[PDB]
Amino acid sequence: EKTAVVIDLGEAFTKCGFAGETGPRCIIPSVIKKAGMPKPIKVVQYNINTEELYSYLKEFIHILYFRHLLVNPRDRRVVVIESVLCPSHFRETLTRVLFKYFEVPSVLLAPSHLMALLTLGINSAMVLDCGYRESLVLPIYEGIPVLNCWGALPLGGKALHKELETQLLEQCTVDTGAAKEQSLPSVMGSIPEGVLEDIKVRTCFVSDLTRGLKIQAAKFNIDGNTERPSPPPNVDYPLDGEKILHVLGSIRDSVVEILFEQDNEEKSVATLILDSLMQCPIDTRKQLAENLVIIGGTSMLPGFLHRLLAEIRYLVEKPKYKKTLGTKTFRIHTPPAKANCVAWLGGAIFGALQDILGSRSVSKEYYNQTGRIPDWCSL
Amino acid sequence: MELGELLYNKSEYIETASGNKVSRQSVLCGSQNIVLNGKTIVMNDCIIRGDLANVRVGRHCVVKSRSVIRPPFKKFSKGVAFFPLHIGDHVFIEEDCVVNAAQIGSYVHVGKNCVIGRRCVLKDCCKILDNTVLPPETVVPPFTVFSGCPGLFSGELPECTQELMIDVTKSYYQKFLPL
Amino acid sequence: ASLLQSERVLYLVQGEKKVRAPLSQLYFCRYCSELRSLECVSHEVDSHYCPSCLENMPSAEAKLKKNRCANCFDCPGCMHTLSTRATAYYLACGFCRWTSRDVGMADKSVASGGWQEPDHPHTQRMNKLIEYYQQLAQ
Amino acid sequence: SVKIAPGAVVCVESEIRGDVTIGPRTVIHPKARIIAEAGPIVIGEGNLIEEQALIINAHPDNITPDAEDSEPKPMIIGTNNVFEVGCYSQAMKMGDNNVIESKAYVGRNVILTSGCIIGACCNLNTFEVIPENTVIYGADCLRRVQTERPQPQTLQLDFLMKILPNY
Ligand SMILES: Nc1ncnc2c1ncn2[C@@H]1O[C@H](COP(=O)(O)OP(=O)(O)O)[C@@H](O)[C@H]1O
Ligand SMILES: [Zn+2]
Ligand SMILES: [Zn+2]
Repeated sequence: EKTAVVIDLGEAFTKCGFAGETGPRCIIPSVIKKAGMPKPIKVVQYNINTEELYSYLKEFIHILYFRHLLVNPRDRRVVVIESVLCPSHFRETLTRVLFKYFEVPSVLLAPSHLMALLTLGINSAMVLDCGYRESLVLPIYEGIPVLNCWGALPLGGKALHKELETQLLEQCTVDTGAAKEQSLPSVMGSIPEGVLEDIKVRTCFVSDLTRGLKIQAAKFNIDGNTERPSPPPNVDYPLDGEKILHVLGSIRDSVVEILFEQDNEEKSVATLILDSLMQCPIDTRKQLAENLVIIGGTSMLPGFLHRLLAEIRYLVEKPKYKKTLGTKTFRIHTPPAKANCVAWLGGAIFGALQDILGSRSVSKEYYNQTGRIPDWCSL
Repeated sequence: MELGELLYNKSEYIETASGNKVSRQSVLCGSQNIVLNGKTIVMNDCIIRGDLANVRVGRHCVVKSRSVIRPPFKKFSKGVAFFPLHIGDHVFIEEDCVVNAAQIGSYVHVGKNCVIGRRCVLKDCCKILDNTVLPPETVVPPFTVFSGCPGLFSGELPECTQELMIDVTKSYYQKFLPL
Repeated sequence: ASLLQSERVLYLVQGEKKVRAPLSQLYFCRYCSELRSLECVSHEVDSHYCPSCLENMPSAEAKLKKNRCANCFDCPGCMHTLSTRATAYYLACGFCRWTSRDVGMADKSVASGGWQEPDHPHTQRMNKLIEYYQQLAQ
Repeated sequence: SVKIAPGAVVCVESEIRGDVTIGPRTVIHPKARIIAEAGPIVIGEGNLIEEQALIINAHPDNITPDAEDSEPKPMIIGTNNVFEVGCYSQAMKMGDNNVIESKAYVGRNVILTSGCIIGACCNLNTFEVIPENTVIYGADCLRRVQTERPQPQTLQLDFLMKILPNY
């Protein structure tokens, strides 16, 4: 047998490499540069025609299997990591591309949350997945994902990128280099997603709960006269060479707060753990609480893990969660690989198990016969 | 334009000798060391300096206007000297292009206003796109396209370059006639 | 190919999937009678090579070395092939003036042999987990 | 109006205009475009110029304000300075030990220091003094990086003394 390849198709970035390795070999933006198109189209797009999606995935998988990885597709197996409740037609297409065009031996559709649990070694743990599109949580108890007690909110990368763009356009101060030393607002109508992502990573950080709670009430201005903490210094960011955008200190520590803002509904990235944990079985409560896992690149943002764990323990004392989750000890697990590449590492650890892989995985001979991929929906 | 090469009428003033046509406008300071064995074209306002050179060019070589081919200086501890470059067979240097390259391979299409760095080797059957910067001491494999300010692998070329490029340079030469 | 606009007049392929492609890109199948596209045809892997120091490596050596050249290096700041400069060797880029001295990697006495990448921090924990799951899978 | 200096291997075939002031050990390559429109072109020793290099002192043509009384704006250039292929330059004051790359458009009022390099095919029209020993790379973005040590180019210049004769 040969070392099975691991792919993990995401909206922002795709993880690729081989099984039984310390981390992924290639990690790249999930896009393709088609002739005529100035900006490259995104390879994973939900709610489009199958033929157009088929062509994009055919183009992308080709780049992964030749330019990034150097190996024959037909020779060795595949371990496709994809999140639970991934759209039906997308997963059906992705398999149909691998089985028909590339003619792979067998694909294994592992849920990202159960794979993240294997990397630690613990059999039972709560898993939060703060991705690009949606920040999803799914309790895993001793190998069994509990779909009953699922939770998701659109407070990921996409929702954060959009919030940054909005704030920058309000307090817009750019030095074009054409008598634009004076503050010039909205010279460009929209900012490209590639720039916004680079600003987010380098400039913006996650504030402490004490400082963050003041920032929330400050921008609200709820019958108070200038009750904001002192912001960090303003950082100057180059746009397309000559144009120098002066990023305000307030924007850096306020953009993140949309994730941890209550917004009346009581629906934050913090609340989603406690909302799910309260809905879980009474016996499983204390085991899941003690074993928390924080995967996804959105949680890589500096000082996110401290704010989350703090915001949890504050929301615990709130009267809604005070009865059930009152006297619970919330402890976070530190996975071996980085927060972005926890999902991938599980699939590699699973891919190294040649004996179990072949049995669990769906063979091409079965797919060609039936034409029915197994899912958590009815058969 | 749609596969077919288009007409280009040259003026009376041009040095036509043994097939090799060289525009009189285009200075080539150092005529001794530079050598053009085949039926080469050098368009107006182009430079081929003899700064301790040995500039050998192809059978059907083409260099469009405002374009420079200068040899690079090798930073050697023994002795600092200008390395003699060798342009390959059927080489197409595009307009306004800068070339400080040592050993340019055969059957290559160098793009418009693209700066190739010092001591840069190019292997046969490659293509550099327009508005691109190849840094000093870089190599580009066959059936490749290098682009961007970094100057890195963009993709692969069509399989039939060796056969196709012959038609292009020979057609341009044949189509390029006096008025 | 590009100078003359080959991407204008296109030829059609017969089969399941119909595609409009230039004749320059397409391939003729001699075994039968039907020209097929780069898309339609299946791709294989023959040989691996480094784009800087053109050295044909075997398939077995690539798997051990993780599809990389030992001698050649690419700069991290910008993406370009680095060059060894002496004073006793330091690694420097031509495009950007990023050096190996900047990050604080010590100069090596031997040219190529000395340079190395540090071992992965969670490599020991990795093998222990594989062997546990391997026994458990068995 | 020419102040030719001995030791400097300025080639006669290169084009020169206006009230020039030539340096001690400068080496000008052929088809190097130097003009002294308003004020003089002051050249430091070892300031070699390669290929196309548009060095003009035409601030009266650029703006034409009819201000600053006389406004000579004398073009001061430093020592050991490499002007590469196709690089446009127009700097009233320019420091020593700086190497602009090929096809580099330098601004109308940009002051260069030591150990500083402009990116190849990169244009900078905006007026802004360059920090001490920092390099710019790429056209798409500037992406400024501070160098460890300044780079000298003396050996190159010294060897041209031997070549230029009989050319
Ligand atoms: N190392 C990092 N540091 C900070 N932010 C990151 C990092 N890596 C990714 N991100 C951000 O977090 C997001 C993570 O998305 P990712 O988990 O890769 O995608 P998906 O959820 O589709 O699998 C990216 O879109 C990016 O904005
Ligand atoms: Zn190599
Ligand atoms: Zn670099």
